[PDB]
Amino acid sequence: NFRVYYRDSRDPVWKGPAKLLWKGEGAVVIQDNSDIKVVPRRKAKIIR
Amino acid sequence: NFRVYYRDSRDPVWKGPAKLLWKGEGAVVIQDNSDIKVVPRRKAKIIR
Amino acid sequence: FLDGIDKAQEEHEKYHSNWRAMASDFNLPPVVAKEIVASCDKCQLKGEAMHGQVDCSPGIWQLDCTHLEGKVILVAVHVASGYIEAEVIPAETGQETAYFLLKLAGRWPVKTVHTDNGSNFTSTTVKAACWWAGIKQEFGIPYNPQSQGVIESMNKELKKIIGQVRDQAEHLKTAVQMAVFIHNFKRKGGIGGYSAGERIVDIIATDIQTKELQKQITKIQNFRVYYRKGPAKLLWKGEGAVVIQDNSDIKVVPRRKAKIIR
Amino acid sequence: DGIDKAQEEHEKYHSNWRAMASDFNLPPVVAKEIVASCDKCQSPGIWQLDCTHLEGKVILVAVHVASGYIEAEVIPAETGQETAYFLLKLAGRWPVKTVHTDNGSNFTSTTVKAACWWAGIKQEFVIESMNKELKKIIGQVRDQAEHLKTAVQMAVFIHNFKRKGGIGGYSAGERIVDIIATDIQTKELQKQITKIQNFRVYYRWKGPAKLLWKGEGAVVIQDNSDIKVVPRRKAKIIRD
Amino acid sequence: FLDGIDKAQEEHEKYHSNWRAMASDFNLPPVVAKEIVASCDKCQLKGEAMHGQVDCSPGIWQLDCTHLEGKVILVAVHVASGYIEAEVIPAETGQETAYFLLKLAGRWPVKTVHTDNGSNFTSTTVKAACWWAGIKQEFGIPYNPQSQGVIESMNKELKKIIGQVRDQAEHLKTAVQMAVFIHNFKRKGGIGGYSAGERIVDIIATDIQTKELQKQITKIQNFRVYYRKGPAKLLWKGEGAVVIQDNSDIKVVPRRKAKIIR
Amino acid sequence: DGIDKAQEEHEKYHSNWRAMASDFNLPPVVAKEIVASCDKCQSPGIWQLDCTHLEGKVILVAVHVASGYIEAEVIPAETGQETAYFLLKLAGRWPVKTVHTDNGSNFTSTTVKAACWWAGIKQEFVIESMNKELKKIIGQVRDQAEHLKTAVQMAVFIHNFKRKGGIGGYSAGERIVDIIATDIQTKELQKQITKIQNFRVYYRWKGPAKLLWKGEGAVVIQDNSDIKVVPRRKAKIIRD
Amino acid sequence: LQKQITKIQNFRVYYRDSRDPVWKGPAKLLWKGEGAVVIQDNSDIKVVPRRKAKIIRDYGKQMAG
Amino acid sequence: LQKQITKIQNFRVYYRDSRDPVWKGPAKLLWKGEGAVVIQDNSDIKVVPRRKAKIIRDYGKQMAG
DNA sequence: CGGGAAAATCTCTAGCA
DNA sequence: ACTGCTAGAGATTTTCCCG
DNA sequence: CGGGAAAATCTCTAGCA
DNA sequence: ACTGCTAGAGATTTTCCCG
Ligand SMILES: Nc1c(C(=O)NCc2ccc(F)cc2F)c(=O)n(O)c2ncc(CCS(=O)(=O)c3ccccc3)cc12
Ligand SMILES: Nc1c(C(=O)NCc2ccc(F)cc2F)c(=O)n(O)c2ncc(CCS(=O)(=O)c3ccccc3)cc12
Ligand SMILES: [Mg+2]
Ligand SMILES: [Mg+2]
Ligand SMILES: [Mg+2]
Ligand SMILES: [Mg+2]
Ligand SMILES: [Zn+2]
Ligand SMILES: [Zn+2]
Ligand SMILES: [Zn+2]
Ligand SMILES: [Zn+2]
Repeated sequence: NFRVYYRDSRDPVWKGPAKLLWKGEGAVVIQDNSDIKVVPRRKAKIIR
Repeated sequence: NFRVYYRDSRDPVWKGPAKLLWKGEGAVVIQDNSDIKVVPRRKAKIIR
Repeated sequence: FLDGIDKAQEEHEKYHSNWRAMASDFNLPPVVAKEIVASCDKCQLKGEAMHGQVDCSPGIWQLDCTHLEGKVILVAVHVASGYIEAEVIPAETGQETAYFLLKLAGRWPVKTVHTDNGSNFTSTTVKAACWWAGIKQEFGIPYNPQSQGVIESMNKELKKIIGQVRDQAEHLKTAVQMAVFIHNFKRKGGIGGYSAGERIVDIIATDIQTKELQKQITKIQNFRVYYRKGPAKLLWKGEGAVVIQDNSDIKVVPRRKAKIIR
Repeated sequence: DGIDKAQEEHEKYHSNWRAMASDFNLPPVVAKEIVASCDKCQSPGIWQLDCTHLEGKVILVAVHVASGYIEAEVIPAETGQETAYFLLKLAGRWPVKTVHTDNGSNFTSTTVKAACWWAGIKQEFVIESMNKELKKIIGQVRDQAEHLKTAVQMAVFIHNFKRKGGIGGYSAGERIVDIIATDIQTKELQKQITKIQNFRVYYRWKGPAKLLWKGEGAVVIQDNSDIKVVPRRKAKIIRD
Repeated sequence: FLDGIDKAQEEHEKYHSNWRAMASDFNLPPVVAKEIVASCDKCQLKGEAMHGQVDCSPGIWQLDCTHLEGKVILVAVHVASGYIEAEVIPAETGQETAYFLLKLAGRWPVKTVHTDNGSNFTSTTVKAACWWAGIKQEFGIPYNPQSQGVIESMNKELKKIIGQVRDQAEHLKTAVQMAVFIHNFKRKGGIGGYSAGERIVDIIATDIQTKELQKQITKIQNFRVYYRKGPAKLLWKGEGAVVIQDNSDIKVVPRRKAKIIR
Repeated sequence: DGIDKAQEEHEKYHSNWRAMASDFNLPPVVAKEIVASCDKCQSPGIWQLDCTHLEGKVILVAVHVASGYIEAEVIPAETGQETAYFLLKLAGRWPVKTVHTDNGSNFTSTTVKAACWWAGIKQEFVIESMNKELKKIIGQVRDQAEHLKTAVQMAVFIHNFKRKGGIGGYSAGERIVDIIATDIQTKELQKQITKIQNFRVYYRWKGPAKLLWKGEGAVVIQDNSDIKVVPRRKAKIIRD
Repeated sequence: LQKQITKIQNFRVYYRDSRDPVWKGPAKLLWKGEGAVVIQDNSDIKVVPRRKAKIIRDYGKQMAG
Repeated sequence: LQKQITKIQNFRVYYRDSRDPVWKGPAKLLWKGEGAVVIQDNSDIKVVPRRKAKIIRDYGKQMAG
């Protein structure tokens, strides 16, 4: 299980932690508060 | 003698050519139309 | 240093120290101070220092609307070659974007189109034109223009060339098509010292020729490979290595380790 | 070493330099000189432009005469301004060198002449059969679109990528891509020939042979209208 | 290829080709096509791909006004150490900037102040406070914030720390001073694994101690050096090299090449 | 090898570890253990706060009692809110550990107590002579400024960097920089000692000596209250 | 067959790895699939994704080859 | 004198060159002027400008030295 | 000398209006 | 005649710790 | 093999809203 | 389940050209 802290949409505030559903080369698919979001890996930090 | 083409102040248009008065590490002092301007070397191109 | 963990935690809840400050002040090892930082939700404020890599396939195109002189220019780039097609459009609607996209798909083999989430590209009109022409629609992650980093870069270059030929034409559409000409045929450099038009002709001809050559190779070279196991499709028999494909996995094998039957 | 076998197969078969540079692993300048020294043997940029009329609208159609690849636009008026815009778009899209038009008032305009002067297009004064096929496909797909220009672009799509034929069964887009790749190879070979047509080689010291290839360890020259391979240190190349 | 020069020039006046396009199309050598590009005034549109390097002296400070929550924060950084001093000010006038600067010069040895060309810093009021305190005023090149790249970076970091302690305080000035505390003493890392306060104390103590040590060295080590020539001030006699200073030029000399008299 | 000479010069002179670690090129933990084993031998963070009154205005003055470095601000009111703001500014500017105040209503406030709790400042309940000197300099430079707070900051400048004295002739700013650099060295030595006070070394195999230094090829230990240097492979270090 | 193998090995591939943003040089094409491309760069057989590769036949083959 | 020379050589200098943006490591200070700093990095005597140098005495000298 | 492990260093990015 | 930088996040190299 | 010279490659930046 | 890039300007390395 992972914790993802992310930066989402026109907003400098960082949200999280979220559940990492998918980690690809370049972007991640996460789930925060039953909302599935696709975030680039520059705007996301994953902690095991 | 040198020709300096430069980018000056809130303006994406490139001006020049100007006479190179001083070339320092990081910036240049040039003279265009009897106006002495200090331009950083990222915003200037010098041709011999 | 187990008391140092509690004291470093109760000062991280005040000051939000980094790991080196707590490791210096409370004699913690770096893994423990890093775990004190990594458990604070208020301290995860930076992402991974990398960049992704866009799809450079021969079929993918990247489309974007740029603005110049109060007019909208719809630009497309072939990501593999850099070949652009731009047009001044009257409005930034999807009805005018679907015409551009159907026209472009009629000109070149457009297989996939990558846009941002502009209303022009997100509309039902562009969605019907792509279904008719057989184009796959990819959309970038919202408010992330780096996903379209090719076409945005070409946007810059297109405007640059327009700034050099704005006085040779009276209207902006003429200067836009003149800049498309200059980018496609009068600017050389790249992966083969090519212009963008020579590179797109080379890329599409190479894709056709290599697909024909591989379709003629794999119908005749019908072998099977046992390595280490199980049967596998022989892809390439070299002198020091053998490339196979089993369980949908293309894998390279030493020549010592495999043997090819049939 | 394979120059000799290529010369014998050319005096037997009169093969192109494409065949000799591929069946014998030759540089293309050497096989080009083999086919050029033979006395027995001594178009991709041409487009054709027309205006058709359908439903009261006017359609500019350009046909690549070597491949049949069409490019058609509904224009708002049969004006030299719209024709010059079409020609500038086409010249920016494809390597256009010559257009063949029908002495119309919109094709002999000064605006089209300036557009052809800027893009470097020769203007000279297949096409009707292509307009007939394009009108057939427009009549086929008129029910699928609300406006005519959408149907025209749909028919251009179907003609260029969905209709196949000829000898190999290729579409017009594959044919124009192969034809223009062949033209790029032709222009690159002409550039490679013009780069070394100003050199003269003194070898073994016999006379000024002409250079055909300068490789990593050997040069290939032609003296007395016959081709020989010489080592690199046993040759002197003078640009004259 | 002398006819190619004229044809490449008359097509560069139309298309503005780069040098590789003209060198490919007209068989020019690269120096000739580069000279055709370099003579066009419309093609000089890019600057040098480098960056400068700010003054990292122990006396230089970089000042900037940043904005947060509708309030103005005047920030100063010690460029050599990263030590910051910020304050929420009522207005962005020069009367309020000169008070901050006179206060800062009273706290620390401020020798030079590098600002942008904001009216606050360009005023006659800040010019009189700097004359009184003995501070030299440097201004960056206008509309180039990279010249102030230290303090702007610290601006970012300051706001970052305020975002972590905004709920621990009621007013913004308290959170600003809390963030100044956290940056100066609770964030370690850098050139010595230091915090910013430890680094500024080390830098200023090192400057004092090294000035005293060199003033005691050069009054006793009074030698002269003849190398290759002429007399020169001996700066450092090493085993394999000798560092001297003649004609205001500090120069390193091999030990084989010089000899020291007096 | 120089540990022995340092022990003899300490039993002769009772030198500090600063002198022994510099006159003999010793690590400071070794000279600190030499001066700590001697039974004969067995403040930089203190500030002092006050409020003065001048021209109807109130001035918060903080004095570093080890150096005389002052820090004064004209505050709009003698309120614990302004005092807590001053203390938070001072704690963010300098390493403040203890303030000594005079049982005022603005110093024993809950706001100042929370500000001292956040910054980690002990609050306990020189300064008057410093206020007298600061008032003398304010009276000297009152003619140079329009407002009082400008004159107060000018006097803080003149006191900290233009008035010299003491034994070496240094200003208060140089003195506080040297004092706080000495405190940083003291805290770094205490961190270095606490990092290796949990180790036990078994050498030559004799008993659990305590580690003083672990170098590139040798360790330095103390067994039976005397110090010896042992090679690296002839020692085993166990964290206990 | 073997002439077609040497024909398909005449194409050059410019590829990229997953965390290196710069394009590696003209590798020799060995095999082309719908999603993977087997190449030979620096005498090392590599498998590139199809999205990370630009396969050309450089038409300055009129000199070398 | 020689003890003062070895004293001034205990200070570390972090410097930069004119077109390299990264800070080079702890060189040994040899001489300090008003505008130039003579250092010894990588067994090479260098002359840095005063504006391109940060001279500290790293107070983790309580271990090494 | 040889593997793990941990520390050190290198690479790279956002945000600073 | 003046000038991008800073701190964190991973990745890779380098040093240490005992056999 | 050895110097110059020229070509090739590496590094790095603005602007893309 | 998706993703910075592109072209130019200097700087540095690498290959060529004859001795
Ligand atoms: N633009 C300003 C930035 C800024 O852009 N930060 C983002 C940024 C981007 C890149 C980078 F490397 C660092 C970086 F911070 C800024 O940070 N500050 O503090 C400014 N302070 C004052 C003025 C207006 C000057 S003026 O209008 O008064 C004038 C100019 C010339 C002459 C006269 C008057 C502008 C700015
Ligand atoms: N910002 C846009 C840029 C841009 O910033 N370029 C500068 C830049 C910076 C960095 C970089 F790497 C490249 C780069 F180009 C852009 O180029 N384009 O073409 C845009 N097209 C359309 C929209 C609005 C999307 S939406 O509001 O309609 C929406 C979003 C999500 C869901 C629904 C609706 C914004 C942009
Ligand atoms: Mg867009
Ligand atoms: Mg865009
Ligand atoms: Mg500013
Ligand atoms: Mg700013
Ligand atoms: Zn935290
Ligand atoms: Zn023939
Ligand atoms: Zn030009
Ligand atoms: Zn004692």
